[PDB]
Amino acid sequence: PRSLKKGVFVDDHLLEKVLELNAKGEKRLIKTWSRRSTIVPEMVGHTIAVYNGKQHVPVYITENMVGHKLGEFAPTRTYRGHG
Amino acid sequence: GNKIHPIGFRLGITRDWESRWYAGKKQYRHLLLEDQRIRGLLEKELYSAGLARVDIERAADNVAVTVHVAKPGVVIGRGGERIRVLREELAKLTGKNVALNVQEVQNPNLSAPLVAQRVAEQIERRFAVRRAIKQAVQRVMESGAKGAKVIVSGRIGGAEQARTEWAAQGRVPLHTLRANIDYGFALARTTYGVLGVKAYIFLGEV
Amino acid sequence: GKGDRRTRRGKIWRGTYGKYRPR
Amino acid sequence: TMNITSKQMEITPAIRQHVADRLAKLEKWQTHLINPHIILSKEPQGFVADATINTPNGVLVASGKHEDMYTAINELINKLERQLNKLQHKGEARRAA
Amino acid sequence: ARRRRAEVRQLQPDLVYGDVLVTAFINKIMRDGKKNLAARIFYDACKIIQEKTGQEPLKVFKQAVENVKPRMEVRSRRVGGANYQVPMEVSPRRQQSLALRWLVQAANQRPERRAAVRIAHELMDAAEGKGGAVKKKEDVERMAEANRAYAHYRW
Amino acid sequence: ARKALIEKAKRTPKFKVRAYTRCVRCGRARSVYRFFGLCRICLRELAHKGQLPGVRKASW
RNA sequence: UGAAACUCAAAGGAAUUGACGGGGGCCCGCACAAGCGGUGGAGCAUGUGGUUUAAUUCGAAGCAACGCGAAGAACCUUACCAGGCCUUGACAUGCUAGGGAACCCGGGUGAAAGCCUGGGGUGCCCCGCGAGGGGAGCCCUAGCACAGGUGCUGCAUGGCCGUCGUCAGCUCGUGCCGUGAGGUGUUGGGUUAAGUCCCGCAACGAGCGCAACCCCCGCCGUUAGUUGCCAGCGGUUCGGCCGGGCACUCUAACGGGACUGCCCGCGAAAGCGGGAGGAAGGAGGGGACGACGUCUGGUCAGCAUGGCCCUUACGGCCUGGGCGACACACGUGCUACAAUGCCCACUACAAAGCGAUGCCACCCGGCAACGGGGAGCUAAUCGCAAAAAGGUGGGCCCAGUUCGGAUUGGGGUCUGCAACCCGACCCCAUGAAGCCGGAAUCGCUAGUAAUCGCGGAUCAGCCAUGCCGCGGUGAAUACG
Ligand SMILES: [Mg+2]
Ligand SMILES: [Mg+2]
Ligand SMILES: [Mg+2]
Ligand SMILES: [Mg+2]
Ligand SMILES: [Mg+2]
Ligand SMILES: [Mg+2]
Ligand SMILES: [Mg+2]
Ligand SMILES: [Mg+2]
Ligand SMILES: [Mg+2]
Ligand SMILES: [Mg+2]
Ligand SMILES: [Mg+2]
Ligand SMILES: [Mg+2]
Ligand SMILES: [Mg+2]
Ligand SMILES: [Mg+2]
Ligand SMILES: [Mg+2]
Ligand SMILES: [Mg+2]
Ligand SMILES: [Mg+2]
Ligand SMILES: [Mg+2]
Ligand SMILES: [Mg+2]
Ligand SMILES: [Mg+2]
Ligand SMILES: [Mg+2]
Ligand SMILES: [Mg+2]
Ligand SMILES: [Mg+2]
Ligand SMILES: [Mg+2]
Ligand SMILES: [Mg+2]
Ligand SMILES: [Mg+2]
Ligand SMILES: [Mg+2]
Ligand SMILES: [Mg+2]
Ligand SMILES: [Mg+2]
Ligand SMILES: [Mg+2]
Ligand SMILES: [Mg+2]
Ligand SMILES: [Mg+2]
Ligand SMILES: [Mg+2]
Ligand SMILES: [Mg+2]
Ligand SMILES: [Mg+2]
Ligand SMILES: [Mg+2]
Ligand SMILES: [Mg+2]
Ligand SMILES: [Mg+2]
Ligand SMILES: [Mg+2]
Ligand SMILES: [Mg+2]
Ligand SMILES: [Mg+2]
Ligand SMILES: [Mg+2]
Ligand SMILES: [Mg+2]
Ligand SMILES: [Mg+2]
Ligand SMILES: [Mg+2]
Ligand SMILES: [Mg+2]
Ligand SMILES: [Mg+2]
Ligand SMILES: [Mg+2]
Ligand SMILES: [Mg+2]
Ligand SMILES: [Mg+2]
Ligand SMILES: [Mg+2]
Ligand SMILES: [Mg+2]
Ligand SMILES: [Mg+2]
Ligand SMILES: [Mg+2]
Ligand SMILES: [Mg+2]
Ligand SMILES: [Mg+2]
Ligand SMILES: [Mg+2]
Ligand SMILES: [Mg+2]
Ligand SMILES: [Mg+2]
Ligand SMILES: [Mg+2]
Ligand SMILES: [Mg+2]
Ligand SMILES: [Mg+2]
Ligand SMILES: [Mg+2]
Ligand SMILES: [Mg+2]
Ligand SMILES: [Mg+2]
Ligand SMILES: [Mg+2]
Ligand SMILES: [Mg+2]
Ligand SMILES: [Mg+2]
Ligand SMILES: [Mg+2]
Ligand SMILES: [Mg+2]
Ligand SMILES: [Mg+2]
Ligand SMILES: [Mg+2]
Ligand SMILES: [Mg+2]
Ligand SMILES: [Zn+2]
Repeated sequence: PRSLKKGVFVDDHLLEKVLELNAKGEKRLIKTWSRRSTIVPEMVGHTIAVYNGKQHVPVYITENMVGHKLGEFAPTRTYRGHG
Repeated sequence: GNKIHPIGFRLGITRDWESRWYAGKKQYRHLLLEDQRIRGLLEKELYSAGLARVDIERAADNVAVTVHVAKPGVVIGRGGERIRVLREELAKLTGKNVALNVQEVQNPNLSAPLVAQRVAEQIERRFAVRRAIKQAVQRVMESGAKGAKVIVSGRIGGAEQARTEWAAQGRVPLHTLRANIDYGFALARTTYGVLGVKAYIFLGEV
Repeated sequence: GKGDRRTRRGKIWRGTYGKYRPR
Repeated sequence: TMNITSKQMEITPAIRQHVADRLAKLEKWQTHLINPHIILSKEPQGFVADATINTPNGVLVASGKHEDMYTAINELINKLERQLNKLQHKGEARRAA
Repeated sequence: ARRRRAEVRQLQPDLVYGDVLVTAFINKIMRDGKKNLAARIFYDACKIIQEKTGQEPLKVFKQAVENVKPRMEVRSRRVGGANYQVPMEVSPRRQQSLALRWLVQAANQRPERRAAVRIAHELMDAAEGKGGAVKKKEDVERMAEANRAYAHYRW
Repeated sequence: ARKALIEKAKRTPKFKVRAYTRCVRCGRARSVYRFFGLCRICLRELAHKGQLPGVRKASW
């Protein structure tokens, strides 16, 4: 994974909106294309809509899913099985 | 689909490179690009003159372009009119000291690229391709060549079924390294499509 | 052999280094 | 098992199954059909059905051609049978002397 | 091949006994072109057979070879509508190759855990006339005699 | 999608990763030699002509 | 004895050139045989068929498609999908009219693109002490032509390639034979790797192929002597380091050398068999080189190109997704199933290459990946660099193991704007299948196979176990 010497990566344009909502009190839905952004402690309790290439998937962030990436919760392939 | 290019096969044996210089790893590409652009411009402008070979030389910030041609006059102009016009068009592109020479092609009918272009011109003029090819070869042999072979491929005469027509005389030993064979290619654009023209002239073996 | 990273031979085949093949 | 390729064409599972029932005629000869491979294709003239099959006594290679994709397949089968029957019986010819 | 009868490679005599036959055996032991390994195994074996039975290893080895040489073999030939196992005499070149081949193969079917040891012991049994190597030879011969009736089909 | 692409490859990008070599002659994105700026096909085409200095058919 | 209806555009004779034959003769090729190692089974990597999908772009199709185009898909690439946008347009040549040109720097909105906008000084030749007046240097704005299309057709094509096949062949001129297709030559006897050469012959020549001319390797010489070498004499910090020298090794340019030339033998000859000399012998080994043509072979997606089709979109920009999906099926490979083996520790011996936001000595932090210091090298100087098998010692003791290293958990490193999908590497733990593989099937005839490692192109990084090279060690067998 990403070097610890470097940052904990959030796209700033995603993060900024989080803190904005935190101040005034949360929350509206946040449509983002930032799959690469880490879920960050400030984001918990929000519901962020993560674009998977097609649809924006509503993801309610929790205490368990902090360390992860946003993409991990909006799967990019439809697979219901074979035959 | 087989035969090796008869010139590349003879580089540094019977035939010499057209861009003669040295350049290091950091530079080679950029010189080469400029070299080709020089050929790009000149190939368009000097076509009517009878362009056969375009030699290029380089030292340091200065370059010498030697143009071989059947009609030296069409290059030079009236007392140097076009010849001067060239250096300016040239060193604008080059951006450096671009020496432009001209030199005679003693026998255009022994110059393979010339023979090739002539036949290509003839078949864009809707001439009889087979009659043409026999003629071309007849010209080249009369001019003294030890052998000749000329080939035209495509929708010949406009036919829907592509075909290849060739004719040859004397010797054309494409397998012999020490045999000097000038080679040339010419593209003939017609209303029904592209024809390819190949000319082989066997000047002699070394 | 050559497929095991935790061995000298494996690190050679793979062209890397580490505890099991130091430089 | 058996592979079918539809070159620059779309076909259905139905059509694929049809081919399998058609190749099935070769089972007559009670010999192993090893990796049979059918290639369906469209020329301007009609369809083309190609096949390469190996058996303990040789390979079968045949091409069938016809405006009707099914006939093209049927002629492919006909050519394959004739080959398989030769492969299976040519050895018997010279039992004497 | 089709044009001419190929040339038998003349081997270089081995460093320790000066023997082309030993060299040949070494190569047959040799896996993956590790001839140093191959050389040791034989020479180690040569040491072992001396310890177990004090004689000349070279004498043992050579005796073991002469014991595994098939003098007669069967080679198939499909005559008419049947494949007959035709009895044939083995050329001395081929006798050698088969002998050295079976020696190593039978050696490496043995249960003891080190190659030098297996190579040692098999050479000891084959010298005395026992072991899977000689069993191969005996069998090949028996097949040939068994089909003596087809010895007129010989080419 | 071609000429737009031989163009977009020229302009410097938003991030230096997105840069990639195209064949300066034919616009090919694949098998582009750094040393010449050319693809494997053009590399062969010019070399056979003798318009690559020092380059020759290699035989050993 | 002997019709017709109906139906077909032929049915036929002979001969010609092919092709074919479970017809014949004679030959050749790792074609079989003789061998040695694999594939098909396992796990995994990779391409493909399918199936799935919003999309899983596209081509390649028996041999000759399938680690092929792809010599580097996270974004880019990218041609597909979804969504957000642009309209002479990312790009060419124009002609016209407004702005100021030209170039840089920020602000807002936005995922970004884009839309919005606030900055700031244009040379010229010019009336210029003066407002003011351009021209075209280049941009901007509105037009109209036009651009642009990896949209279709490789069955309209050029180019280049694959294949039969490095096979020994394919023909022409004139003469002769035949009403004619066409034959002859080119067949025949001998010979060769070869339509190679010899002899004969209604044929006599010629051409394209064969061979040779070119490259590498093997012996030797000449010319050169550093950044390469060190035989001998001096120093020798204890290292060709210093003096010195270029002998030797080498390096790299030019030559010599092998021609069946020489003897024995058989030959009508061409040649074949054997011998010597020689580093090399009968093409010395390998390479480059591929006839007329075939496969209506391959490629309109490398490029070009006829024609058809798209034009606020079948063009163009961006963000994200996909090309990496997974009931299955096949092709190519990697690693294996172990003792001729595995593991540790110490110790030897290469070649060809590559390297200035590059290769990195050496130092220090870290078990490590790596990080921070830092010298050298436009590199026969310095660096990648250690080659590995091997050698010497020690452990393992026949067990699904100290074989095997898949799968998964956890912790880190580095590249990169960014490693969720979807990177490589390190470390801890986990420790699968697999006990040598059915029908079937591949490679190789000698420095070959097998086995061992090293480099390079592409390349930020890498999914390379691929490809192209390089040397180390080094077989088995060929009756036919
Ligand atoms: Mg292990
Ligand atoms: Mg199938
Ligand atoms: Mg498809
Ligand atoms: Mg289908
Ligand atoms: Mg076919
Ligand atoms: Mg039937
Ligand atoms: Mg039949
Ligand atoms: Mg054996
Ligand atoms: Mg046995
Ligand atoms: Mg007994
Ligand atoms: Mg598009
Ligand atoms: Mg294009
Ligand atoms: Mg890139
Ligand atoms: Mg590129
Ligand atoms: Mg009638
Ligand atoms: Mg007849
Ligand atoms: Mg026959
Ligand atoms: Mg073979
Ligand atoms: Mg075999
Ligand atoms: Mg076998
Ligand atoms: Mg293997
Ligand atoms: Mg297997
Ligand atoms: Mg397998
Ligand atoms: Mg595909
Ligand atoms: Mg598909
Ligand atoms: Mg496809
Ligand atoms: Mg296409
Ligand atoms: Mg790749
Ligand atoms: Mg993409
Ligand atoms: Mg994109
Ligand atoms: Mg074609
Ligand atoms: Mg073509
Ligand atoms: Mg096609
Ligand atoms: Mg007659
Ligand atoms: Mg007549
Ligand atoms: Mg004739
Ligand atoms: Mg004639
Ligand atoms: Mg002929
Ligand atoms: Mg003939
Ligand atoms: Mg003859
Ligand atoms: Mg030959
Ligand atoms: Mg000849
Ligand atoms: Mg004759
Ligand atoms: Mg050398
Ligand atoms: Mg000297
Ligand atoms: Mg001879
Ligand atoms: Mg040749
Ligand atoms: Mg086709
Ligand atoms: Mg195109
Ligand atoms: Mg087109
Ligand atoms: Mg028209
Ligand atoms: Mg994108
Ligand atoms: Mg992607
Ligand atoms: Mg793919
Ligand atoms: Mg299936
Ligand atoms: Mg399977
Ligand atoms: Mg692999
Ligand atoms: Mg496999
Ligand atoms: Mg066991
Ligand atoms: Mg276990
Ligand atoms: Mg088990
Ligand atoms: Mg274990
Ligand atoms: Mg993990
Ligand atoms: Mg990734
Ligand atoms: Mg096996
Ligand atoms: Mg094994
Ligand atoms: Mg079998
Ligand atoms: Mg061979
Ligand atoms: Mg091994
Ligand atoms: Mg490597
Ligand atoms: Mg590199
Ligand atoms: Mg790389
Ligand atoms: Mg992976
Ligand atoms: Zn190109």
